[PDB]
Amino acid sequence: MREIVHIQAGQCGNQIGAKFWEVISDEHGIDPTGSYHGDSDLQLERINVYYNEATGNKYVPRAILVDLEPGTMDSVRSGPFGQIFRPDNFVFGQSGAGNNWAKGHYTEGAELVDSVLDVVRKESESCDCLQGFQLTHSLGGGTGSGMGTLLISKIREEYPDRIMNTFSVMPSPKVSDTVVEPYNATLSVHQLVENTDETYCIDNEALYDICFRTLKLTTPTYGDLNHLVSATMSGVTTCLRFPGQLNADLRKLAVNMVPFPRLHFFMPGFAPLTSRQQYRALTVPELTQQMFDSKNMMAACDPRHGRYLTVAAIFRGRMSMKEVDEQMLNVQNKNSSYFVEWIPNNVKTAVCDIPPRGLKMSATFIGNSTAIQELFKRISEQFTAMFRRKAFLHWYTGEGMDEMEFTEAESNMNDLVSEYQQYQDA
Amino acid sequence: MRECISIHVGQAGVQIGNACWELYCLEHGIQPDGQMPSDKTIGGGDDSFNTFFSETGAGKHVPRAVFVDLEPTVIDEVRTGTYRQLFHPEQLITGKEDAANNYARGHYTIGKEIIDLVLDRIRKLADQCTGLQGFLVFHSFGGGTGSGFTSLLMERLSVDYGKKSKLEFSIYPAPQVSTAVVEPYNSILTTHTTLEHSDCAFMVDNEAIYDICRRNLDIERPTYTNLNRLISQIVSSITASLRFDGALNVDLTEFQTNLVPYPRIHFPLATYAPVISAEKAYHEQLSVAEITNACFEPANQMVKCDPRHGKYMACCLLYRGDVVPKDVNAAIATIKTKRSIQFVDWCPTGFKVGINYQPPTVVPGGDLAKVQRAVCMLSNTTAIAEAWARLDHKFDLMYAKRAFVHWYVGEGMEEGEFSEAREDMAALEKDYEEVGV
Amino acid sequence: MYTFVVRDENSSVYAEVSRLLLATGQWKRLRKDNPRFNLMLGERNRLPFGRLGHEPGLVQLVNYYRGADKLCRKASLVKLIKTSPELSESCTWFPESYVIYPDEREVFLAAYNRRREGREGNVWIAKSSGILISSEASELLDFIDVHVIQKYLEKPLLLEPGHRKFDIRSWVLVDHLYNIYLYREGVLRTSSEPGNEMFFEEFNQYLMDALNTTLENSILLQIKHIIRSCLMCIEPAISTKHLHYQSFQLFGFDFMVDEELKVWLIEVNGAPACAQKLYAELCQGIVDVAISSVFPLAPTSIFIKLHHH
Amino acid sequence: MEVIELNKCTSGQSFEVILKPPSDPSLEEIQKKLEAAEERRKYQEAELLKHLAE
Ligand SMILES: Nc1nc2c(ncn2[C@@H]2O[C@H](COP(=O)(O)OP(=O)(O)OP(=O)(O)O)[C@@H](O)[C@H]2O)c(=O)[nH]1
Ligand SMILES: Nc1ncnc2c1ncn2[C@@H]1O[C@H](COP(=O)(O)OP(=O)(O)CP(=O)(O)O)[C@@H](O)[C@H]1O
Ligand SMILES: CCOC(=O)c1cc2c(n1Cc1cc(OC)cc(OC)c1)-c1oncc1CCC2
Ligand SMILES: Nc1nc2c(ncn2[C@@H]2O[C@H](COP(=O)(O)OP(=O)(O)O)[C@@H](O)[C@H]2O)c(=O)[nH]1
Ligand SMILES: [Ca+2]
Ligand SMILES: [Ca+2]
Ligand SMILES: [Ca+2]
Ligand SMILES: [Mg+2]
Ligand SMILES: [Mg+2]
Repeated sequence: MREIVHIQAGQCGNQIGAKFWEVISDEHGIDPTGSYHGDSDLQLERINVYYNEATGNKYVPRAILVDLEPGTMDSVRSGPFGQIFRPDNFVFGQSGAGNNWAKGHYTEGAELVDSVLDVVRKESESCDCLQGFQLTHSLGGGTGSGMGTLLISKIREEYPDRIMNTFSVMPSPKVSDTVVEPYNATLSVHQLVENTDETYCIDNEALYDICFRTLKLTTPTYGDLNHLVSATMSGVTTCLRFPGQLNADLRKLAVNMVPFPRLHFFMPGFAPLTSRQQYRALTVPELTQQMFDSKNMMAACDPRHGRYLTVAAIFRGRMSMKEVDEQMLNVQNKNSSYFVEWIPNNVKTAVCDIPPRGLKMSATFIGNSTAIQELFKRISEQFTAMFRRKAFLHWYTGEGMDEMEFTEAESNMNDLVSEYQQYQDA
Repeated sequence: MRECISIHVGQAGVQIGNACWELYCLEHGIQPDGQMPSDKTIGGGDDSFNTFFSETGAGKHVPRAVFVDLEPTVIDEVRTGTYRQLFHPEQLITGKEDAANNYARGHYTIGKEIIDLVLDRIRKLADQCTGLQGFLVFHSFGGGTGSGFTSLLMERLSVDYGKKSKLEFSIYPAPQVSTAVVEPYNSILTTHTTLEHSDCAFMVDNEAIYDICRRNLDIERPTYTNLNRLISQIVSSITASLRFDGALNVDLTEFQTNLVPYPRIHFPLATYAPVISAEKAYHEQLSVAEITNACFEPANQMVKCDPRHGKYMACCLLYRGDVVPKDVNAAIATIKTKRSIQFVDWCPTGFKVGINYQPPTVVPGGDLAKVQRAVCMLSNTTAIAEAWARLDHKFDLMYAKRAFVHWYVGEGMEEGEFSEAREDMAALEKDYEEVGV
Repeated sequence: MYTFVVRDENSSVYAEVSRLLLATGQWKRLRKDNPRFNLMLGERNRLPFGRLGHEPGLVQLVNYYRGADKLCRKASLVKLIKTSPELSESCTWFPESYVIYPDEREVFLAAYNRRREGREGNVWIAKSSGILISSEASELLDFIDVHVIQKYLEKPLLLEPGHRKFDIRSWVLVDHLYNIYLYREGVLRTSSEPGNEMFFEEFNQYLMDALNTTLENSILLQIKHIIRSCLMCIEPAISTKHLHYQSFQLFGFDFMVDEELKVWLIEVNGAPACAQKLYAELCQGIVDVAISSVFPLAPTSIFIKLHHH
Repeated sequence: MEVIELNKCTSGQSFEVILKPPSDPSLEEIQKKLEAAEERRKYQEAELLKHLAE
C-alpha cells in the first residue's frame, strides 16, 4: 500500500501533469468520471499507488494542483479529465509570478505555500504507507520553479524520511518565453541538487529537436512537446503502477540509480518515436537500438560524450523476454566503454505485459549519465552571459534578493558540473 | 524426537520456504488442510516427521515455521495460497516498509523495530518443543531484509538459544536473476556479521539454478517458481534425514560433525542429479553409477566452481529411490580411478552415504520428471571460495569509489563496518587458501 | 564484433595474436579490467580462473589451461611422471630424476652409489623452475644447499661438421576440445661449441645424408608419442569440456637426442616464445584453430593433429 | 575400500566407505551498537533540520 502523492505547479507543471493523468487513467481503464471500465486485473492491482478510492468504486487521483494564477488550472478543470481531480486539491492564487523565481520562492509564493501544505498533509494523513512525492514543473518560469522548489524544501522538512521525485522541464532558447529563464533554472537546480532524490531532466531543447528532426514537425507546439513528455512519464512509472517480475517503488529506484547523493539527475528515453508508419510493428532489436540512441533522449545530451553510471530499461508489451535479455546484453557488451567499470552490472531490465495506448510494444530508458553535465553547462553559460553585466537583475533585487544569492547559485552549479566531470574520468 | 524450527526471511526465503513446505506435505502425505490420514496417533506423537510438524487435537499438522518479511505482499501469498490452512496467523509476520535493498535498513533502522516481535513468535514455537535442536534459516544474500535482518536475528538467536544449532540456506546473488546493484555490499555485510553465528550454511548461486533450468528442463526464461521448485528438491534431500527414519545426519549437530571440521569453513558445496524435464516422456532412467558420476560435474553443482582445483574436507552422499549399498561402492570405486578427488592430509578419504528408499517426490504439474533414484552430494571443498573471490572483487570495485555508501551511512551504519566486513572476507579467503593449497 | 583483453604485455606470441585479431576488423580490444570480454589473453601468474564464465550472455575463452603448471614446473613434472600409473610404468623417454628439497635424497644416493660402484656414467645435472653439472653427489646437494637432480645425457647426438650439441623445440597447441596440434615447424638450438638455430628442413637433409634416415622416422615419431603421453595424462584434470569457461594453451616441448637416435623429454614450457621466422605462421594458426573455432569470422594445415581417444 | 557403520531400517540404509586414512556478543553489547546507529541517524536529521531552519 505504498501511496505516492502527486503535485503539479505552474503552467508547464499543470499542463504536463494533466496530460500524465489522462494517459495513465486510460491505461488503468479509469474514465473521466472516475469509474473503472478496464478488462484486466493488472489494471487495479497497484492502482492504489496513484489513485484514492472514493465511495461507489470511484477512483480519485492523489494529485494536488498548484498555481499562483488561475488561468491554466481553469483549463485543467475544463479539460477532458478535469472532473476527475478532487476539487479541494485545487490551490491557486490570483497574482501570478511573472516568470520570476523570486516571486514564487520568496514573495507571492510564500503567501500560498501553507495552504498547499495543508492539502498535502490531508492526503498523506490518509496513506497506509507513503512512498514519497512526485512533482511536475518547469525550471524557467516563476511558480513551478520558484514556488515549486519552495514546496520541496518545506515538504522535506515535514517528511524528511520520504522520497522526493520530480519531472523538471529545462528551458532552452529554442523554446523560450522570456530571457530570464537561465536565471530561474540556475536558482532551481541548486534546490534540486539538495532536496530531491530523483529528477527526470526533461529538456525542452531535446523535445523540440525530436519533433522537428525526427517526427518531421515544422512548427512544434507545446502540445507536441507534451505528447513526448506524457509518453515518457507513462514509461518511467510503469514499474510503479503495474505488477510484474519487478514491482518497483521510489526508494528502490533511488538506491539502484543514485551512487552519489548529488548526482541524481536522470536522462529519460523512449522508443518508438514514429511520425504519422504507426502500424508497422517494431522488433526487440529495433527497440533496443533506438532506446539507447541519443535521438530518443529527452535531455539533449550526447551519451557518447560521457559515461553511464547506472541504467534502467523498461520494455512494455508481449515480446520474447529471452530476446529482450539478448539485445540488452548485446548493447552493453558492444559499447562497454560507455559504462563505468567500477559499478558491476549497472544495467537493469524490466518487462511489463501491458503496452501504452496505440503501440504494440515500447521501451523506456532511464539513464544516469555523466553527459548530463552538458545540460548544466549550457544553462551555466547562458546564465553567465547575462550575469556578467547584471542584466535583468532588477526584477529580482526588487523582490528582496541580492546579487550574492546569484553568485552562490552559479558557483553551486559549476561545482555540480565539476563533480560529474570527476566520475567521467574515474 | 527433537524439533527443528524453520525461519524464512525476506522474499527469497519466504517463497523458497513456501516451495519446501508444499514438498514436505507431499512427501509426508499431509493435505493442504493439515490433515494426515496415515498418522494414527491423533493429536501427538514422537515420530520423525514431528521434527517439522506439530499436531493439534483436531489432527492438523502445523509446520514449525515462522515467516518474516518487512513488507506484506509476499507473505500475503502464503495467507491465500493452497496451504493457507497449514499455518496460523502468529507464524506470519510482516511489516509496512521493506529495506529497499539496503542491509543497513534491514539490520538497524527497520530491523530494530520488529526484532522483539519475531523473537516472541519464535519463543511460542520453542515452548512447544520437548527438545529443540536449533533453527533452519532461509534468506537471500542480496536483499535488504534477507541480509540485514537475518544477521540481526542470528545474533539474537545466539543469545536466546546459545546451545542450539543454526543452519543456513542462502541465495547467492546472480545478475541474470533480478538483482540490485548493491547486492555485493549486502552479501559481504551479512556474511561478516553472521559468520560466527551459523554452524553450517548451504549457498545456492541463482546463476547455477538458472542454467540447470535452461539446459536440463528446457526452460527459456526460468522464473522464481521454476527456480524454487528445483531448490526445494535439493533442500528436501538435505533435510530428509531429519524428517524420516535413518542414521545419517539425524540431528543438526551431525551436519557440523560430518561436513565442517573448521568452524569458519562451514559452506559445503551441493551437487544434485538427475534433473530430467517433465516434458520428456521418454526418459532413460539413470543408474547409480551415472548419477553418482554426475555429482562431480560442475554443471550440476549449486555453485559453479571447479572442485578439481581444491581439496575436500568431507563428502556426504544422500540417495533417494532404488539404490542399494552395493551399487554405490561399485560407482565410487570407478569414479575414484577417473576423477580428481584430493582430500586434505588431515582428513580421511571417504564418503558418508545415506539411502532413503522413497524416490524423490515431484510437485504434480511441475517441470521435474519423476525418477527412480536421485542423489545429493554435500562436499566441503575449498573450490567454493571461488564464489567468495567473485563477490569480494565486485565489492572492491564499487567501494574503491564509495559508490552507494551514502545510503548505508544514512541509516546509522558507519563506513568502517564496510572495511571490517571486507577484511573478515579477506581472512576467510586466506583460510581456504591455507587449507587447499 | 568479438571482444578480447590483453593482460600479459610481455607475451611476444600473443602480442602478435592480438595484432592479427584487430587486423580482421571483427575483434575489438578492451581495457585490461573490462569483464565483458569474449577472449582473455591472461597473465602468467595468478590468472583469475575463478572469475571466468560468470558473465551472462558471453562465451568466454582464455589462453591458458588451469592446472597445466603440473606439467610445466620441473619438480611437478617429475612427481607427475613418477606417480602417474599411465606414465611411471614406462618413462623410457624421461631421464632418471629426483626431487630434492633444500624428499628423495636417499633414493638419489642409492642409484648414485650404484653408478660409481659399477664405474658407469655418473654425471647428474641439477636445476629448478642457476644450474650446476657435476659427477660428485656432494657438489650437487651443496649447490642446492626446491630443485631436481637429473641424469646428464653423456652420449648426445652431435651434428657434424662441428661436434655440436643441440636440442629440439616443438610447439604444441591444445584447443578447447583438447585436440593436440603439433606445429609442423620446429627449431634446433646448436651449441656451436665442441646462427645456432637449425630448422627441420636442414636437419632432415642432414639426417638423410649423414645417417641415412629421416627426421620423421628417427625422431619425430618419439616426439609425437611423448607429447601425446604427457597431455593425455592430465586431460581429466584440466579439460574444460563441461566447464563454464573454455581454455586453450600453446606449449613448448624441449627434447634431447642421444647418439642412438633416441628422444628424451627435457622440459615443458607453458609460456613459450617462437622462432622469429615462424612467429607469423604459428600465430595465424593460433587464430585459426584455437580462437576462430569458438568465435568464427565472416588449405593445408600447418599442424599435425595427434589423434587420441 | 572399507564399509563401516552400516545401519538398516524400513525407510532406508546408511554407511560409511573409507578409501585412504589421513596422514558471542551479549544482548547489552548488541543493544549498544543498535542504539549507537540510531544516535547517528538522529544527529544527521537534526543537522538537516538545523540547515532547513537557516
Ligand atoms: N532463488 C530465488 N531467489 C530469489 C527469490 N526472490 C528473490 N531472490 C533473489 O534475492 C535477491 C533479493 O533479495 P530479496 O529476498 O528479494 O529482498 P528482501 O529479502 O525481501 O529484502 P528487501 O526487499 O530489500 O526488503 C535477488 O538477488 C534475487 O535474485 C526467489 O524466490 N527464489
Ligand atoms: N638431462 C639432461 N641431459 C643433458 N642435457 C640436459 C639435460 N637437462 C637439461 N640439459 C641441457 O639444458 C637444456 C635444458 O635445460 P633448462 O630447462 O634449464 O633450459 P631452460 O628451461 O633454463 C631455457 P629453455 O626453456 O630455452 O630450455 C637442454 O637443451 C640441454 O642443453
Ligand atoms: C542499475 C539501476 O537499476 C534500477 O533502476 C533498478 C534495479 C533494481 C530496481 N531498480 C529500480 C527500477 C525501477 C523501475 O520503475 C520505476 C524500473 C526499473 O527497470 C529496470 C528499475 C528495483 O526496483 N524495484 C525493485 C528493484 C530490485 C532491485 C533491482
Ligand atoms: N514542455 C513544456 N514546457 C512548457 C510548457 N509551458 C511552459 N513551458 C516551459 O516552461 C517555461 C516557462 O515556465 P512556466 O511554467 O510557464 O512558468 P510558471 O507558470 O510561473 O511556473 C519555459 O521554459 C517554457 O518553455 C508546456 O506545456 N510544455
Ligand atoms: Ca499579497
Ligand atoms: Ca501423530
Ligand atoms: Ca553458536
Ligand atoms: Mg507561462
Ligand atoms: Mg522484499
